[PDB]
Amino acid sequence: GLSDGEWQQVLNVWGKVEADIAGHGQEVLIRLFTGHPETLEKFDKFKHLKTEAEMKASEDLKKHGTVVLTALGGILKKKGHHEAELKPLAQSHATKHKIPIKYLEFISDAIIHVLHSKHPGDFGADAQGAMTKALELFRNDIAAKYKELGFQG
Ligand code: HEM
Repeated sequence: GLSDGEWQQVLNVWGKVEADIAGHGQEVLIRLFTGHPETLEKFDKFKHLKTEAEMKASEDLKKHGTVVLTALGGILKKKGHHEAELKPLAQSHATKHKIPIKYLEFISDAIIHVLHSKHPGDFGADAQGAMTKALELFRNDIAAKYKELGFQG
C-alpha cells in the first residue's frame, strides 16, 4: 500500500483540488472526453456535446465533475480503508454504466494531467508518485470487484 508519508502527500495535493472542486472536475472530464471520445458515449447526458466549447459551457458537466471528485475525495481520505465506499462504485460502474477498467485508467491519467496543468511547477515529483500510487490502488481495488462480477466491458 502507501506509507503514511505518501498518504500525507496525497491529501496535501487533494487540498488543491478542494479549493476548486467544480473546476478540477470539469477539466478532468473534458480531458477524458476529448482524449478518448468513446468515453463520452457512455454518458447519455453528455453525448450531445459536440465540441469542447460546448463541454466548457455545460453546467451539468461541471456538476457531474463535482459529483465525481467528491466521491473520489471521500475514498482518498480513507487512506486505503475504503471497501464500503469503493464497492458500490465498482458495482454501479460495472453493472449499470458498463465502464471498462481501461476507462478508469484513462480518467486516472487525466487527473495527473489536470493537476500539472492547473498547478504547473507546484505538483512535485514526490507528490506525483504518491497520487499515482493512490489512483492505482483505487483502480486495482475496482478491478478486483470487476473480476468478481466477470465484467470486462
Ligand atoms: C474517479 C473515477 C470515477 C468516479 C469517482 C466516479 C463516480 C461516479 C459517481 C459518484 C456517480 C453517480 C453515482 C453512481 O451511479 O454510482 C457516477 C455516475 C456515472 N459514471 Fe462515474 N466515476 C468515475 C469514473 C467514470 C468513468 C471513467 C466513466 C466513463 C468513461 C464513468 C461513467 C459514469 C456514468 C455514465 C454515470 C451515470 C451518469 C448519469 O447519467 O448521471 N464514470 N460516477
